[PDB]
Amino acid sequence: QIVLSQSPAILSASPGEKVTMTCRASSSVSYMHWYQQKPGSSPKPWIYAPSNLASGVPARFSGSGSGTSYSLTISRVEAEDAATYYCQQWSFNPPTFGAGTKLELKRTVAAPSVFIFPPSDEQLKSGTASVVCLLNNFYPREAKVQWKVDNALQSGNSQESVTEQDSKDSTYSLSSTLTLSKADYEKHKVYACEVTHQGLSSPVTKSFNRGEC
Amino acid sequence: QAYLQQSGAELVRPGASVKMSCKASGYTFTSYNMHWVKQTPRQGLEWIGAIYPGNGDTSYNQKFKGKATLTVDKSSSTAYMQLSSLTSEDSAVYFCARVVYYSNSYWYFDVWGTGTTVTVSAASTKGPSVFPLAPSSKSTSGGTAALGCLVKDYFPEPVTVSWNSGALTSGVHTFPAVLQSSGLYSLSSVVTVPSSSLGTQTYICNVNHKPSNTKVDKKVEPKSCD
Amino acid sequence: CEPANPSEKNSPSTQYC
Repeated sequence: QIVLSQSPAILSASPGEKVTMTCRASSSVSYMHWYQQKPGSSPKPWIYAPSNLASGVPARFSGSGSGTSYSLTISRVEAEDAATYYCQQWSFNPPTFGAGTKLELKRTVAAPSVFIFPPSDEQLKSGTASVVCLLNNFYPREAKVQWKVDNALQSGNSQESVTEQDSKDSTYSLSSTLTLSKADYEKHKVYACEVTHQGLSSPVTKSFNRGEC
Repeated sequence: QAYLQQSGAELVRPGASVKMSCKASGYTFTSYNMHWVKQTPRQGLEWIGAIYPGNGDTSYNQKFKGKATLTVDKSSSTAYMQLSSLTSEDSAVYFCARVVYYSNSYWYFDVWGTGTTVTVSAASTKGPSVFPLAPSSKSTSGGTAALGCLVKDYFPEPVTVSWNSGALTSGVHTFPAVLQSSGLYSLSSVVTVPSSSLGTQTYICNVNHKPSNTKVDKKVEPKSCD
Repeated sequence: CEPANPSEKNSPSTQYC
């Protein structure tokens, strides 16, 4: 078993930049292979034989190397290139894959659009209250969301979810969801969500009073 | 036209057994040989084995011994993998793949299956509740309202949220599910729309949780917060 | 030494191995 190791783990790349990832092997390998994988779908044949491009792959993708040292390289980075790239060898049985190089696109700074959503009336009937804060199409990923309940900061009662880097723009979206018992929820008035992000000229608070609409 | 279709997703119980399909079309089955790759957040992509449907000849990765056999059918153009004695170590996506020993000068994974996600646990199937995330004033900025659907307390993965019935795809974000304290999953699917539309255009989110066999369609009714 | 493609498993180089 040849252990294949990739560098870097995360490649930050601005649009239009020339970047390069490397695949290193435990022993000599005859040829190198590369896949592009976007979360949710199967790995896509990208490079077959260190040099050759699988069908469909743009010629901005280039590839090189011999012995144990190989390099996939993108001459001008594009938005749709955001994916994880895995190298793979056939030489030694069993065929083994790199741990992958994740290409992250460093687009310009975009501030999220921020929205808060009160618990629906149907959920309250069921005895639970979920308030959700939405941060839309922002870059970079680093975003800080902070729940205030009647001005008291909250902790331990929310979970965040982040989408993957978008194909067209290079933004993320995130949801922070606060869960309270129907009873605890009615013990308070002001439910507020406060976002800090590099694109916002200042931290933003979206709030509401319970039962106003 | 050379598709490699695989089964969607499976719930398996701890220390049980599972057979997953991998059917082929667009090429002579027996003239190419079939592989099986495991994917997990950790340990990444791991080859498991292969089989040549010209006879049923195999080959097995040591790491998956006593748990990964590759049987092959009659001319239903299909390969199979059975996993046995499943621990929560086996929760994974399982790809099947086809090899052409020659595209230029090397053996090479040409086309891939969609991947069968396996969840190992003894927990009972459960259908989600669907709650509206209502658009209003708090959802409007520069003539765009956000709205959504909260898909709550279900097990196992996955669900699928389409809006209006695939008629609304632009600007949709279906968030990855997150495991709650309860052992049950939750997600939100949101979308942005012209706020001038809210009053004329109807927004319905179609929720399908195949495991529990439950479909729900929720009309997301806007609110008037002036 | 078994090849990865069991189509190559016959005896093209496995026999010699």
